[PDB]
Amino acid sequence: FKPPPRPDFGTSGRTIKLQANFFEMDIPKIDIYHYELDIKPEKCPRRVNREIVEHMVQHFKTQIFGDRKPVFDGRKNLYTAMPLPIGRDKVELEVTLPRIFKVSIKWVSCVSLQALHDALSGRLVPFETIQALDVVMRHLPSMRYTPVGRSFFTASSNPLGGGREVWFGFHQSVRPSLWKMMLNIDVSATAFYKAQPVIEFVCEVLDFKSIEEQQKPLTDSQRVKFTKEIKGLKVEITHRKYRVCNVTRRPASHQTFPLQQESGQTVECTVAQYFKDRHKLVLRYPHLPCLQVGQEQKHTYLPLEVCNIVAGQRCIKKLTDNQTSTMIRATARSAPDRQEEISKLMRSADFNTDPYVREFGIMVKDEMTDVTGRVLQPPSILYGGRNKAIATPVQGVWDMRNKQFHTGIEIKVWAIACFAPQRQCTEVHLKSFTEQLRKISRDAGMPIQGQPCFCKYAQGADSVEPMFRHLKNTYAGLQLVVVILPGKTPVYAEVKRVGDTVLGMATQCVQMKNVQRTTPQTLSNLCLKINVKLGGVNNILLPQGRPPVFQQPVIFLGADVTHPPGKKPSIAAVVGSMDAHPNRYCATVRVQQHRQEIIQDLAAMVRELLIQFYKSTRFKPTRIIFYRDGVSEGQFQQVLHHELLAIREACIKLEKDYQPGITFIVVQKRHHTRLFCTDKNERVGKSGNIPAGTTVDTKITHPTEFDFYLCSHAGIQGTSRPSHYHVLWDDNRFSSDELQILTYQLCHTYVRCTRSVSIPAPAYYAHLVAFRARYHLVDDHQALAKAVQVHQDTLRTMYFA
RNA sequence: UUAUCUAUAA
Ligand SMILES: [Mg+2]
Repeated sequence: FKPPPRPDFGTSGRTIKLQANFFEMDIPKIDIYHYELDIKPEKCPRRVNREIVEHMVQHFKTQIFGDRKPVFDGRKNLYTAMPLPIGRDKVELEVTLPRIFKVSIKWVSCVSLQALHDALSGRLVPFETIQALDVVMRHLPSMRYTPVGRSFFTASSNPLGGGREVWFGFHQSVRPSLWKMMLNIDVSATAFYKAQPVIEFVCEVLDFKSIEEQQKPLTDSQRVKFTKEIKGLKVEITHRKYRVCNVTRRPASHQTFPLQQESGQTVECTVAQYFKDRHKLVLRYPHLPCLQVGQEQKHTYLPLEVCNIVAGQRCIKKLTDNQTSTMIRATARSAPDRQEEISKLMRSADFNTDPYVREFGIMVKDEMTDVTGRVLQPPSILYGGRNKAIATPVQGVWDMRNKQFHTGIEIKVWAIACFAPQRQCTEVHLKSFTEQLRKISRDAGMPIQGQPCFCKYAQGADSVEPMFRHLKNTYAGLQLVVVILPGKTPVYAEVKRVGDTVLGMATQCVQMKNVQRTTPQTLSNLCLKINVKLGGVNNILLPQGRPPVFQQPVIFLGADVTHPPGKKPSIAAVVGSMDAHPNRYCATVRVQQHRQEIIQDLAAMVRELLIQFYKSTRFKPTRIIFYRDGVSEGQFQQVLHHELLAIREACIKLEKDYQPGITFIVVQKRHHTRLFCTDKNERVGKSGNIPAGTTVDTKITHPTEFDFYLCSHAGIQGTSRPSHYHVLWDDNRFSSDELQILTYQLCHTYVRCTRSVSIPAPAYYAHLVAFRARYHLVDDHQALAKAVQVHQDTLRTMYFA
């Protein structure tokens, strides 16, 4: 129900000077006065509400507001530094924008900043005081810029193509820490739609240099693709803003709507004819479809050539792989560069001269908060083979030179299925690919003996299943099927569907480009995946170098939900460790309500995993460590309540007497906390990021509760994101050190690479499982749940790697 | 689909 208090502060690891993008706030101990606004109409967007309030204050300066500078959240909440002269009697006013709005205002409450001050000093926090402050800090930026969630953006020019742009901006949030309010400031970038004529948008989306080419009506594929892009976007009439709900199938010349004549009789009129009569405009592109806008009942159709994409619309739909890359490149920058850009932003913002921030007596320090971090020692990684070598991670990285798998699978029989045309992937490549792959495999401790028992070409996803059917029936003890692919193909989804859910055969895909040109590291990394799919153990944590939680049987869980890019379900995935290393993880997966973050059927999934744990280890875990992927800030209270109880329920419906301690940990990567090295000698790599294993549980952390930051990974590009961990529940009474080290060591058990990853393997695996479930669904609730279900032989292994 | 990190999420 309520999160546990911080048990202690960590002492493990060597100290390191850090700077966080948290700026200390000096806040008065006054009382803010909270007024409620009811504006009619009641569903105008926040910007309209803000200008209504802006004009309202200036208009009623004489008798109401005077010299005061109130702040406003854009909805119903308005705050003042000192009380307005109306006591508590509601007041009805009328505001005029260039049209009329009835605005009532009644005093509702006071917000004590003193109540916050001591909430920051024991007294185990008022969310409403934090919200009031938040409204003060972001009142001026809300008028000045384009707000998006907790961020602000403006147009600077930076195209991603396909009618999209990169706008730069910043995140802003007011955050509690011990003995201070903090202002979290980070630079940000996000995708926006270009403000352009829809015609040009059609060109960029359909790759037209000129609308003049394509002088004919769109194909069906052209049309609906254009539909998916513009659908839901707002357009404006050059001639009034509208919401596009659909694109017509018919061209403007033949698309019709019911038009009532003066006789009262309605007749079907074409869009082209209507615009010719009513607006005296002859359509230049009548062969193109129309935009359906507003309520569908209204039959409102707009020609493309009279519409512009409305400025300031953030792109939410998934970017193409190239759009993503261009965005990554344009936004990525080293830790020092980011640290400087934040500084510039602080100078530029200049919060101390902000009238509203001044009005409420607030002050913001221009220096980044100094924080002492602790670089935890990494675990040793025990390999096997003849050598039994131990790897010592350096900078969150290690390798397999002169090392062999803990338990390497001795592969004897295996097949190859190449879906690339031999025109590009001749038998030359396959046999050299095989030769190089085996030498690396020999060295890896997972030796592939003998040439592949089977190697054929094939094409089309239509041929996967029968080809796979053939293989399992004709080759005894067939261990692996190496599939080769061209590029992005639906064959992949089919290969995984048949392989994971139907026949239960281990399949390893690889692209044609990688087939042609093989490097040892790429091959070695490919062997990492292959070995675990066949039930091998690449490596394990050094058993003696483990936290004491492993003293008694324990299961490690990872949970996450992947959401669709309407009417498609979200997919919940929960993985569970099946041994004491811990290496092997069993997956559970559930389809559920569209965009529901809460794992509905979690109790059944935990039950299932506890059974499998017992079946694998003959032990019932005395402790359940639950790493839950990040959740929306309101949803924390919702998630904790349903899912913590679901976990308890699983234990009880298993046995009345079964009651293991649960540790519920939310792991967040989606925040804007950035940590920088104070001393340049501590910078790692070209990106100059903090070293792997850096842990912060002081200064910027929660005043009462048990949370910490842990940057477990090496920062390769841009600025690192230290994963935030928040313990919402802990029966096991973990110390700070043991939990932090446990978490850090679990980040070294990720089998797809010999590096410490940014989150613990369980959480990462959960994401892989949920993501793999999408591909299983590519081909009605009963059917979907079934299509997601994995083959029971496959369920043993980590097929998702 | 070798892999981590990385910016979003009328
Ligand atoms: Mg998630």
